[PDB]
Amino acid sequence: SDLDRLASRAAIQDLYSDQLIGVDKRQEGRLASIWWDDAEWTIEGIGTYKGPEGALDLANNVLWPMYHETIHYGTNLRLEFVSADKVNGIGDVLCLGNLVEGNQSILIAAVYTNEYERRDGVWKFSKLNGCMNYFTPLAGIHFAPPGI
Amino acid sequence: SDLDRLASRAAIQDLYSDQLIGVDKRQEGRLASIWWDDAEWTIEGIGTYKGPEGALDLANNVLWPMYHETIHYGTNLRLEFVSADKVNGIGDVLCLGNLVEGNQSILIAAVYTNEYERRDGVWKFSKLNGCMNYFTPLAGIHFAPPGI
Amino acid sequence: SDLDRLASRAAIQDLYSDQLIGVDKRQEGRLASIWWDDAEWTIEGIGTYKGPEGALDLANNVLWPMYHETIHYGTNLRLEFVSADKVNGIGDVLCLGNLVEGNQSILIAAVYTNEYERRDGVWKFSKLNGCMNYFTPLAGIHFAPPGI
Repeated sequence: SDLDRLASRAAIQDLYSDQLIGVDKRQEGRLASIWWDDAEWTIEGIGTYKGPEGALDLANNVLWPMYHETIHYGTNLRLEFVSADKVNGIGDVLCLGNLVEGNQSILIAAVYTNEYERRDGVWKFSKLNGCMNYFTPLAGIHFAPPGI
Repeated sequence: SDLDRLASRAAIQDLYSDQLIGVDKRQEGRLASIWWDDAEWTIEGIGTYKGPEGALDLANNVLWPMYHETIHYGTNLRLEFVSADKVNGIGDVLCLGNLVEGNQSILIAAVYTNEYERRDGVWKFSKLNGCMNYFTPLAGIHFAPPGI
Repeated sequence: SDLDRLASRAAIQDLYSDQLIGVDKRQEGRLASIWWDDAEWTIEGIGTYKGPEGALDLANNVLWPMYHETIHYGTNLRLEFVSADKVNGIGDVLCLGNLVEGNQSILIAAVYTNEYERRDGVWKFSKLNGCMNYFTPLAGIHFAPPGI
């Protein structure tokens, strides 16, 4: 469980990246496969959804229909092993995006508070808790592609 | 190839960081040593350059002469092993900088699509593909050092 | 020292994250436990402080009383092993925050230049050197929580 330790770390960094990538590239597959069935994704000011079912439900009915596109930058994944099978973790995340509402470009700073769990040697999200530290629409800036 | 796996991961995260660092700190050495000779660096809206030769050619003739300075923030490196010797990968990258043109401060959000390859136990870039999601000059902000 | 290598890497990424987290979540514990006693934290334009004593002294007497809150995004941690016991490293870091002064929202781009050292199999900061590349107060933006 010292090699095994490094292995878990890897496993989870991919899970964390995959949470983010699956929201930005809107990939249902990637996104649904990271949650244990009793997992809870909570986003402050939205609500709690449970399981991959609920994860996909939030993606399709709230997140994706709210923003033309988003990009989440995830850093500082700081893990703490409670047992070789349960991990808690923080990440700071920066997100840029265009709201459908008013066609607005906005900046979210968030802190994600996580819980990971192993079952049959396989690692998945137990709980993800999103907390928005900053929500700031940018006055005289609109994020656009290079061809406008 | 389970320890060997973690090793490759490390190897590549350094390659990815080195791509970025070598553009921001303008270090020819660091930058030239990460490309296999038949590698292609493609940056949408600029062109494709092949090999370390071409990598250094773009650095000196387009990138560096265009910006007074840049800083690239690289996150979410998500690897997929196709064989113990070929890897595909995404990273989201945030870049801040001053264009020589109009002395403008600008923000690029990019997505990099990568291909890594091992030869004689050593890892290098096979293909890097840059795609700019956001190109936004900032209206009333100029990034400056603290001493202005 | 090939498994041992990957282990050190992990050890330090946590140290690096912990530097940042302990400044943003203002956690004295987390912050004090990462410095060898003869370590130097230098922040250009502020000064040098040495040891955990000095680290906590800067936190409580300069950093924390200057900003209502900060969030540091740390990426590109690029390590170089000088011996299996001394490492040098760069990281690029992005920081957002509200200054108490004028209740201003500002953006710091920094480059951190680090030195790590092992003693009795345990890894700690030897030297951290902060250099601010950008210090830019944002004209018509104030970072706020979502409830304002």
